Amino acid sequence: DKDLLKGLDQEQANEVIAVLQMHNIEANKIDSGKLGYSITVAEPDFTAAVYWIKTYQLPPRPRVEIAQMFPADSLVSSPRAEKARLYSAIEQRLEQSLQTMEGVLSARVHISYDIDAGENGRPPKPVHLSALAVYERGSPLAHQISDIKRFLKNSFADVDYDNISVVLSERSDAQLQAPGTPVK
Amino acid sequence: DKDLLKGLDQEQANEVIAVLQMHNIEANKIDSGKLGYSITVAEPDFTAAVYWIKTYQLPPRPRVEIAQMFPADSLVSSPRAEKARLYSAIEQRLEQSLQTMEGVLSARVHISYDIDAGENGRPPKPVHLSALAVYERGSPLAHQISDIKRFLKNSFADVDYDNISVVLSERSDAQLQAPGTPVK
Amino acid sequence: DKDLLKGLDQEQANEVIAVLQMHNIEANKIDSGKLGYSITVAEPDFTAAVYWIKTYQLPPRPRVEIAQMFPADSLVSSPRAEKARLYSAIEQRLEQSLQTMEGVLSARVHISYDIDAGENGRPPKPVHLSALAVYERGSPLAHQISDIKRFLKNSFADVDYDNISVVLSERSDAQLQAPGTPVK
Amino acid sequence: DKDLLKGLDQEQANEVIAVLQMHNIEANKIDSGKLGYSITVAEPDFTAAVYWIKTYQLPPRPRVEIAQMFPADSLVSSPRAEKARLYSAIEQRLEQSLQTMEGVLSARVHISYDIDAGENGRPPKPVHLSALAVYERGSPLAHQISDIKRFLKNSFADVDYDNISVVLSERSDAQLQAPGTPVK
Amino acid sequence: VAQNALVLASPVVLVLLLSEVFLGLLSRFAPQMNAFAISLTVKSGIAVLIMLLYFSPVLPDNVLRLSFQATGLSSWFYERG
Amino acid sequence: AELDSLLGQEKERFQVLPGRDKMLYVAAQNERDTLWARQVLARGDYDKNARVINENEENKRISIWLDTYYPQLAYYRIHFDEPRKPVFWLSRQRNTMSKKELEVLSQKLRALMPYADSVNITLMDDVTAAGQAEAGLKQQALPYSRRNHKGGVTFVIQGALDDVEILRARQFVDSYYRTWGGRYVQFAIELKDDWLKGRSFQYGAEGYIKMSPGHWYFPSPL
Amino acid sequence: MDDLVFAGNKALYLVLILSGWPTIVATIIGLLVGLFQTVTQLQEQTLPFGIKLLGVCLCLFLLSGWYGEVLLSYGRQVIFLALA
Repeated sequence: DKDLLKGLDQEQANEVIAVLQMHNIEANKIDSGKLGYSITVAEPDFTAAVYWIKTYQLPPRPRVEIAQMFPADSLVSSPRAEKARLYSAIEQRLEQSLQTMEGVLSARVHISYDIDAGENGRPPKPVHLSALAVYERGSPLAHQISDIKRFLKNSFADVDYDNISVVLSERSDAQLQAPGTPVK
Repeated sequence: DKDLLKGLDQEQANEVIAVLQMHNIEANKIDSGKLGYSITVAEPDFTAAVYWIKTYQLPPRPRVEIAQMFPADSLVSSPRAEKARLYSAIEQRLEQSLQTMEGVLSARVHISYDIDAGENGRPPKPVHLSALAVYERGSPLAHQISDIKRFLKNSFADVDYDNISVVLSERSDAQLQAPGTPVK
Repeated sequence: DKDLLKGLDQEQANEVIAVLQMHNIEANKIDSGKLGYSITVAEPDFTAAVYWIKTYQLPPRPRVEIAQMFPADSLVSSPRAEKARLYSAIEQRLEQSLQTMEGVLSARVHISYDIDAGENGRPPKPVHLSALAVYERGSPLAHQISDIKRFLKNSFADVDYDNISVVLSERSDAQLQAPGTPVK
Repeated sequence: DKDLLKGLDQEQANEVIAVLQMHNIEANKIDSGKLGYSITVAEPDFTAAVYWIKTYQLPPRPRVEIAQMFPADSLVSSPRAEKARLYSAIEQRLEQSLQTMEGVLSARVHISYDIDAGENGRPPKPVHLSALAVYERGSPLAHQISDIKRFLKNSFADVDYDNISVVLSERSDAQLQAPGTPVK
Repeated sequence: VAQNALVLASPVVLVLLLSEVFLGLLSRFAPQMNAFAISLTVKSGIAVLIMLLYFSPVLPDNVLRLSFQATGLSSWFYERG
Repeated sequence: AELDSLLGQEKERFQVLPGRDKMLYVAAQNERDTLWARQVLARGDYDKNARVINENEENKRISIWLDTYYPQLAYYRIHFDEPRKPVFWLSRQRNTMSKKELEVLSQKLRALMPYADSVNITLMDDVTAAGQAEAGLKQQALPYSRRNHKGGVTFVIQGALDDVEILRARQFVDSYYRTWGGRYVQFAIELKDDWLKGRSFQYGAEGYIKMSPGHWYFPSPL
Repeated sequence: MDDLVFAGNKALYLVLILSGWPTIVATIIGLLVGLFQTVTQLQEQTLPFGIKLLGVCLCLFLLSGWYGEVLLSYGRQVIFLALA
């Protein structure tokens, strides 16, 4: 009956359904053509559904990348604007290459940006890395912590094993069953 | 049938209802299409609703980023506005990567900005980090403070373990029941 | 039906009713379309309502930021005019991040403006901070003054614990009952 | 027939059906001409399909190359923007030349990029490699490490065996039976 | 140094040159203007004004960037015995 | 209808226990499934009284009663593996309650939980609680330091640990905590910057002397 | 560092305004006489210099009591930056 979000995109709409089914409320996705999607719920679940909107920050923002704020369309391009677009394509490709490993569902990698070392006589600093991962359950996740450190080590110039910090976890309990319709 | 806010939009209207529902009053959200949403309440609940607007300062302003004050569409860009455009995009990227840990619903991270050292003979200063987090309740949140400092250290050039401060808290109790209509 | 204000805004109208309802008088909000809102009271409560207009300096003028005097669309900006736009954007972002703590209803953060340290060959001075907050009634507000100071401690280069001042106070008593219409 | 996704192209749709069939559910790939493809599932399968969409981060993003950030249609190209387009074409050739070995099904190769040598007089550093692979199962994959590091060694100027890291794994178990339609 | 000369003198020579042919199209629209004489009076104010916009944030950092540093001393010399 | 059909498809994750005060208790197992069943009673499709109980939150609920009516009591943990006959692990070497005094406690603990039939009181040793804590902290080979005093022990793990020494530690603390609870023994995981993970010596005239465990640490340049 | 570009900017500011009023009077009478040369058929080349000469020097005559003052203020205040 009552609406709570409208005008969403495709990937913003699919996130709202997947959160509410975890909390035992059933919603409906209706397409509206060029005005994006819209999401409706029933009558008694409306008070609780807004509470989960505020905590989970729906609708989700589009994910931000570092190459968005330094566009290549500018006819001038400083060297601080070239290393930042060079780092930002390496830190998405190593994460996307990490998804082809054994048992990884998601990952996110961050690289240290160094731009002001070449302008003066100062030597360049060492480079640091960090990574997250969520593993499928049933895995001995104490023995899978040394292959990500070995693969990420000599993918760069010269790192140590203290500069690499990987912290990973097992996946959550699966949500598979239907919520159930509130009858009155 | 007494309005208190009209001309709103999509993200503000779903936050005012979730705050007022905490304080036991019902509400009806009336959309107006091009003019945005509108919110009406009942007549006995109007004297209390005006009081809860002034404390929570509704409607909420849109959230400000540092890269909004230095747009890339200018014809020229100072070097101070280029390191500020680099640092203000990583500050949003760490927020979307911290929400994929186990139990964190929301978080906010801050980085220390440096301006004067890049131009003069003075060496660059140390880097300081500070993070906030809201955890899912039922978690032993005294042991959750060590993976984040382990994650936050070597995501940068040169930080130490005592320049990072984590302050975290479990989320509040859930609100699932309806406010109730005032009978007279 | 004597009117006392007209041509008001939407944000201007919910604050005046919050003031008058504290002093046991009831006002009516009238929409006039493009000309703004208007507020009328009864006849015997007109002498008292004029007294409360002078005290609260009503209606409230909108809040001012330092980056409103220095717009981003200026065709030439001195380096004196970029760090003033930079510190004013950090304290607008720091204020929204403090509002996501446990118990905070409102907050305001000020930064010390030391921008003339670059004129001479001297190293720059320290940076000083001062914050205000209004907490929910029932909280042990003595233990929550060392947490906001710890979170604010390493958001800059190097501050001390005696350059920060936190002045906080519990909120006022709630006003929930209706004022009551007079009879003649 | 609850609709899950619409507007995908050819290569995005074949990955969605290959993931859902691992979890005992089937889909229908309906063509729509110019509007790409669309994927619909039944109603009891709708709750489960939205769980595996968020976890596997479907739909997949298109894979990124470093040569996309530096286009060859610019007027002038810096030497920094030439070794990035040179190093990006060898590593696309190195993983297609790895598929003509025996046993291998997929591969991903990463090169360490030189950044500071374009503007400085410092001699360049040693180049580090890292590779991933998927082997057809049953193979003695212990004796298979000595051929790829030997092949990868003298494809550059001067590397050593402690700077090459190969982390490989056998493919997952085969899926050969149909899911089965859910009758209810 | 020449390719560092042309790109540093890049933005001010394009506006002065485009203004002249824009003035030249008005001399084709009004024949006895003698826009060559008018070109000398107006260009010295224009050629200095556009470079004031990027004088502050752009010139003095290229000065420190272009200072030759000691690390490049290996590439210009070698001893012979 | 009935409540055990108003839940999900599988009748395997919940358990409906009948109460003595004409209520119907629902026994979940974790926090995520608690809001799945609390949403049902909140939307109001049930004409009778019902409550959703939980192992994590009713072990903390009847400790608020315990530190008002029974101060200076030595106890560890309440286990709800069989929710009609719970087991109360009481301490032997720190209590003075007699046999007649434990029986008033078995009835006064019965009155707070109306669904149960009888509470079984058993006695654990205070020295087998620290033997399992020392052997598990030594099986993972972690540098630590024990500080014995009267009425509780504490284990402190400092130093610049790597990413491996945190995952085996964080998987171990919550599995000892599920058995005993954080009333007697408390862990003190903390990250500071010294490659000497916890230990500290002073050097003079004969060799090295092991200093006392203190709060101050030398920060490491290396 | 910040004062050097700041001294340079007002130095670059002063040359824009002091050549401002002589050049704009030498502009508009170079165009208003040219449009007169179109509506009245006049093909002499050395016309506009005679109007342009007395037009700027009167503006210099009327503003020579103004020109020296902004220079004496700027030159005096830069030496205070030089020593202290």
